Parts: sequence; C-alpha cells; structure tokens
Amino acid sequence: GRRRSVQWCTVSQPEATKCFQWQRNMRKVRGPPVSCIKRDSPIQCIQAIAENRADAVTLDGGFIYEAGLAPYKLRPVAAEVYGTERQPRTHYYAVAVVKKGGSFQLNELQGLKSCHTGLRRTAGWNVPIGTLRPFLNWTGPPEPIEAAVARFFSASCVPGADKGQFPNLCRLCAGTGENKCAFSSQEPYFSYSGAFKCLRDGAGDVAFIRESTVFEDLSDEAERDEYELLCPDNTRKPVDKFKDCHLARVPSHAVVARSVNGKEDAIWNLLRQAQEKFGKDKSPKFQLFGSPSGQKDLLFKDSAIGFSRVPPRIDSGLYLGSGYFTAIQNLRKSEEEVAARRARVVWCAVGEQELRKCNQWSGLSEGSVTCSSASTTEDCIALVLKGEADAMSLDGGYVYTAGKCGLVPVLAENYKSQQSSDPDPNCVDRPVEGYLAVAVVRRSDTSLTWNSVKGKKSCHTAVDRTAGWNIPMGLLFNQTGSCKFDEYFSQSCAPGSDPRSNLCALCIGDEQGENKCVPNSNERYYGYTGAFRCLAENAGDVAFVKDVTVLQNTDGNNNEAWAKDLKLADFALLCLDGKRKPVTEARSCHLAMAPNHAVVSRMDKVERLKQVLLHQQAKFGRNGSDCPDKFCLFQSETKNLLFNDNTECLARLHGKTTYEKYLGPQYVAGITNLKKCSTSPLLEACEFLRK
Ligand SMILES: [Fe+3]
Ligand SMILES: [Fe+3]
Repeated sequence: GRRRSVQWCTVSQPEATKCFQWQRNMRKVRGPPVSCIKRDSPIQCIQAIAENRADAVTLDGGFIYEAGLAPYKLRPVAAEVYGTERQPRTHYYAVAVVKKGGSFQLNELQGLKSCHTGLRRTAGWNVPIGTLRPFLNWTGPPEPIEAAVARFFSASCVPGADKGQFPNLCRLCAGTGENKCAFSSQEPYFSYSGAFKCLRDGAGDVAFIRESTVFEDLSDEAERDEYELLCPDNTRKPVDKFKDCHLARVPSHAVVARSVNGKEDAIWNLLRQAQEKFGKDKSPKFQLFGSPSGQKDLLFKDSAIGFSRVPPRIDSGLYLGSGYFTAIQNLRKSEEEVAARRARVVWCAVGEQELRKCNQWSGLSEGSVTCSSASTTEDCIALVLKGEADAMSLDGGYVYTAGKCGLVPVLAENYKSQQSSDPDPNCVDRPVEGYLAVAVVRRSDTSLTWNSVKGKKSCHTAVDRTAGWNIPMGLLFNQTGSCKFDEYFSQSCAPGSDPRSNLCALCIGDEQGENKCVPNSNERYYGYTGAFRCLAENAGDVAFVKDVTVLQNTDGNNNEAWAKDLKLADFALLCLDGKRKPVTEARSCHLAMAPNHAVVSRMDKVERLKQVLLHQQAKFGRNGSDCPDKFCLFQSETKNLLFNDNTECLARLHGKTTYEKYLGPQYVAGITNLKKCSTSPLLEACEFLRK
C-alpha cells in the first residue's frame, strides 16, 4: 500500500498551512492525495523521511548533499524547473549582488558586510565561501571554516550559524531575540529574498543569492538598475548579464525521497497532477508555486514553473555534478589535502582481478596512483563523474557512453602497428590505426558463413563493446531492422545482458559457477579472451572478437588448460562476402575497423593524468626500466587487466580530444542508431544532466 497517501514534510507553520490547503484542493479535485508532517528544520525532515515517518521534502543543493550521506542516503526524485515555458531550466546561477555606487570588486571584500541566504545553502554559502577561499587565510581543520569567515567579513547575516560561537556571522541578522539569526522565515534576512532585503536596507554591502531574486523582488526596473553584479573577473556588470557574470552554475532545488521504498512513483504522480492542476496560473483558489504576502518559497520555490523527473540511476553525488559535489566536500579539507588529491590519479578497477593488479601498481607508483573499483564499467564511469575516481581504459563502445556523460579521451592504447616498425622508439607519437573486428568460427564447421550465422550460438566480449557487439549487431540490425537483439541468435554469451535472457545462456560464471553473465573478468567467458574460450570449448559457433585474440590464444601462446593445445589452424574468419579465410588474412576478412581503446577522464584531470601516465609507462611500460624486473603495466597473461596485454604504449590523441572526433562520424552514427532500441540508465542519467 505505497499509493495510500504522500506524506510531505514541512519545516515551518505557514508551510504546514499551505500544505494543508494543497491537501484539500487535491481532494477538492479528486487527485492523488497528500498529508502534512510537521518539523522545524530541513535536517529534521531528512531524518523523518529516512525513518519512514515522512515521504518527501524539497531541498536546496547543499542539503541535498547532506541528505545523501549515511545514514540517511536519500536521493533527488524530481527537480524544480525554472526560467520560462519557452526556455525551461533545471539549474540556476549563484551571484553576488551589490549596490550601484561603490567601487570594490569581488576580490576586494575584506572587512565588508555580507548577507547570506543561510549556512550551508548553495548560493548563500557553499559557492561564495568556496570562491573566496584563497582570500580566507584558513589554516584548515580543525578550525571551522566559519571562524575564517567571521574574521574576513566585518559582520554578516548567515542564518543558522552558531551566533554564540560565530557572533560576527549573526551580527547583521534582523531576527528578534531568540529568532535572531534563525534558519527560518522568522528571521527576515533568511533565504534569497531575506538576503536581498539585508542588502536593500543597507545592512550589508554584498548579498549572495540567485539571479532571479532581484527580478522577483523589484517590479519597477528603475530600482533594478540601482543594483549591480560582482563578476569573478573582478568586474561589475548589470543584473541582467548574470549569464556572463556569476560565481557558479548550479543544479535546481530538488524533491528528495528514500532510495529504497520512497514511493517515487506515487511521488511523481502527485507532482505531475499537482503541477497540471495547480501549476502556474491553473487555478486561483490554489497556487502550487505561490506564497502568501509576507511569505516566500513555501514548499517549493515561488515562480518555479514545474518539475522534471530525475532518472533512477542518479544519486545525490551525480545530481550535484562533479564540480559542485567535490567543492562541497573540499570545504572540510585543508588546502594541502585538496592539492594532494588534485595531484593523485585514482584508477577505477572493474572486478577484483583488476583491483588486485591496480593495487600492485599503486604500491609502486610513489604516491601518484591510487585505486577505486566497481563491478561494471558503467559504475566506474559514474565514480569518475562523482570525483571518487579519475580514469580508466575503455573500449570504443564505452568511450561513447563516457563522452555523452561529458568525459574525454586523453591517451590511447597503441598496438603492434601494421608491421610498420620495430619496437617503436616513437610509439607515443605514432597515430593510432585501429584494430580489426572479426567473426571467428571453427574450421570443421565448414558450412558456417556470414549469410548463415543468424540463429546459431554466439559469443560476445560484452554488450556495448566494439568488436563483441556494436559491430556485429549493427551489421545484423542494418539488414532486418529488428530491435529484438535477443532473437538474432539461438543462444549466446553476452555479458552485461539479462541473466534470464537467452543472451546469457552460454555464459558460465566463475569457477564456482557464480557471477554468470556479469560484465567483468569474473565471468569466464567475458572479454576478448573469454569470448574466444566460449568458442574453443564449443559453447557457441561464432565468437565476435579481434584477430590478435586468436593469435594470442593458440599455438602454445596461452598455456592455460582450456587453450594449451589450441592451434591457429583450427579456426577461420567469416567474411562479409560469404567467404571464409584463415585468421592470418584478417586484413582481407573482417567486419570492420575498431578505434583503439583509450583512457578517459574528467576535463579537470587531463594534464595531470597525461604527465603521470607518461612517467609511469617509462617505468613499467613495454620498455620500462622496472619491467619486467618489478612490474609491467601491459602484462597480465591473456587476461587484459586494466589495459590490453598487447598494448605497445599509451599514445597521444593528435587532436582527437572529443569522443566524436576520436570515435569517428560513422561509428558514432552507428551506435546512436543501435541505441534507439534501448539505452542504459547511465545514458538516461547523463542526458538529464547535460540538458
Ligand atoms: Fe538554492
Ligand atoms: Fe574493443
């Protein structure tokens, strides 16, 4: 009984009052119901919801962070939309408003008077204090950052600060008696409009608010030109040029709920209806996004125009975005701890074997490389978005997903070039030449042809990888038009698929027989090597891999049991012309050319990453000083851990620094078409964030 009634948590009396009106109008029109829980602060509401005593609460970005921590672990389910109907946006701008007359710039605020929306709020605290840090001369913890702020500004109103401990921080506040410097409407200088009033009254010199506040609060535009903006370029521009004069671009306030049984569906149901019925000018009897005269921003932001549903994959960290998320965390760190983390590279391992190899690397990196890890490649990408990881080597298929998530290629895996040169001295600058995606079959099955491969059993490296999937399936899809990929072959092993599907049938999990179809090295049939073993052991009739995979796994080149006797002659390639050729003629018999695997990272990490990786490969690379004496980066024994084992070196992108430029027009077009049939949650997640 999850759709009984949505319990909305309020943090004040008139909030409870408006909520009660909401409740009657919803019943007043036979809509999805809602009940009103009373608390006295955002924190109490987060707690309430966490322990199943409330369902939903709207929070500022700064309290979205708080709410997502343990033990609470809540998540944004719906985002407030701002702007207009023509140009809606799920973000706003933290700005610094001043009076037109003074002549100080943002970098000249020492000894001045500041008005803040509230402690720990996005526009009122996290952004401005983050921006002003270099000027703060804060020695770091354990001295609380507040103390440095109390010394920087001669006096401010920061609602919710400990006036006893940080009295300067509560000085300008206007609250009366116990309501002085309170985190609520009782304090007239609380929130966006309060902080703007704090400035208007002349109490403060600067107000840290959002871009709209000045337009919501001043009707006549003559008064609006009495105010100015401080730009981070230490210039002053009019209040209409916020797009070119802001301290940060930040994610809209959002409705949070539990991550488990939070009644997300019921919640979104109520919201959509509430919005349609009581949205902007839908009915005068009730206004979802309006507050009574002396009130502002009750339940939701006034002048919001609706909500947008937050895709399921997104948690508090993903929602906040890498910039803002790590900026908040940084506020409790010293400038040396922050600089150390900026200098180190956190790799993301996929599965315990990669982590294992990663740690070995870590121990020998002299503080430059550390390790993170997850069980899928998509979870790792997510970690990179959240900043708890920095980099990894990816197949071209995942470079697409990474690129649509904002990530970028930095270096590429360079493989034994087309018999061009010796162990190349200039490997690092040799442009990549791609590798060959092929279809391998057993020599004995003399009947198997490209034309007759449909309906047979298939072995793939994984879903969404270049050679194992995007290229074969793209070819098959371009014939028929069916998005029913699990109907192309009788059975397959295609890790990353639905375990109950026929695409998982041939998979065999780990030695114990667990982790079947898991898209990581624990699955014995995962990857280049695994998809070939899938064929050698006669599980499928065709393995979609690259040609060197066969070379590397036969003729005693792999002394592992399943392969120790495999001869290159026992296998053949399928040509698209319907012919079949020996593996050695792959250049004249392959499905397509695949772009090299590449290391991807956040834009902020590119330069550091490049320097570290170059250095590290000079030590542990192919001709690394410490390889093979100590450690080799590109070795693992046909297991392709972290990097392909046949990597010659990591090479320069030669200007192809975007996924589109790196993957190529045709390939990107190919995957985009494939993706009409189905996209991942990560992909849905990132499209929401990109908007
Ligand atoms: Fe805000
Ligand atoms: Fe690949």
